[PDB]
Amino acid sequence: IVEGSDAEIGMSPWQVMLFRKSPQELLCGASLISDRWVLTAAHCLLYPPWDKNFTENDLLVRIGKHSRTRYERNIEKISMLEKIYIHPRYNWRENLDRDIALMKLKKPVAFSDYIHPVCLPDRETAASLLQAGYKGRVTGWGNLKETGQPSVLQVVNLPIVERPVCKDSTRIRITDNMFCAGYKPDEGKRGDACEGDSGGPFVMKSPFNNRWYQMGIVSWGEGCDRDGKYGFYTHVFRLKKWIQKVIDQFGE
Amino acid sequence: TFGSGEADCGLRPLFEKKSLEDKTERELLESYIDGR
Amino acid sequence: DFEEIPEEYLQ
Ligand SMILES: NC(=[NH2+])c1ccc2nc(C(O)(O)c3nc4ccc(C(N)=[NH2+])cc4[nH]3)[nH]c2c1
Ligand code: NA
Ligand SMILES: [Zn+2]
Ligand SMILES: [Zn+2]
Ligand SMILES: [Zn+2]
Repeated sequence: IVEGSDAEIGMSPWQVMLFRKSPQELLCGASLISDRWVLTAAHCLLYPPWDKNFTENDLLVRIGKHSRTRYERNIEKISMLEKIYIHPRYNWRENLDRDIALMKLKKPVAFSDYIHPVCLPDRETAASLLQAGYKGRVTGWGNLKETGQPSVLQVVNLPIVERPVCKDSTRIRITDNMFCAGYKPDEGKRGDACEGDSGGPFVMKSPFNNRWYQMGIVSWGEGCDRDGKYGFYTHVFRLKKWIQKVIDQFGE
Repeated sequence: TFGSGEADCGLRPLFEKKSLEDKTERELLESYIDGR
Repeated sequence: DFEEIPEEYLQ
């Protein structure tokens, strides 16, 4: 995260860490949506252009963290994966369209003050909160600058941007399964996700029922915090039926 | 898990559950043209 | 950079 501050303990209890076994390195961010399901970005797992194709056995999931490099004994839980499911129409060839994936954990995890799932939005929440100008929050243990890694989880709150503007900032074709967020060069504020923060959540706090809903997943960007550019996020709600389907087809 | 989450989802043990706010949630709620 | 984690999580 660039131009974001350190998070507070138990501020994002649903933030998960995909960790590679060998070498032991941070891979991406992810979120806890139930006690057995984690939601992340598909390209954190499969991206043929760079020979990336991870399997169950190659990852670990660490929940309850704050620090990036320490094994926070008695505070974090480390789970294994039982199955990874990538959206069947994820487009890695052209624009990372439907960049979403679900991982089922071997055993359910227990919640604590540091581990808690986030809510997935419903048509009415999605429609009232995804408006331009509304802010969301992103978190992760990714780079602090494009070219510089944090010790603690970082957080940044960014405004959602009007689709025409998102479009007029890139040569990539934007679909309805993505939205972009960030401050205009003109708004005197900065922030963005960066490498290492992919797969993590963009969430909003419903002013109706005080709950936090995950509206987007960190998907892609052109660099990290460049002016005139933005970060693109997968539109969780537009792909929710897919979610529901794997969950009530493969478990809960 | 599904719609509006899981039941007990989105309410943080240290904040919402204790009626405590984190230092920047105000910004967010203030951007939805203010909340409360 | 990361700290060793309990062997039991690799297997
Ligand atoms: N080594 C890895 N585990 C890794 C995984 C995914 C990556 N994806 C990229 C990227 O380089 O494709 C990339 N993912 C991005 C996510 C957000 C933003 C942003 N909002 N600035 C930019 C991004 N760039 N590099 C990556 C490295
Ligand atoms: Na920008
Ligand atoms: Zn990425
Ligand atoms: Zn990048
Ligand atoms: Zn609870």
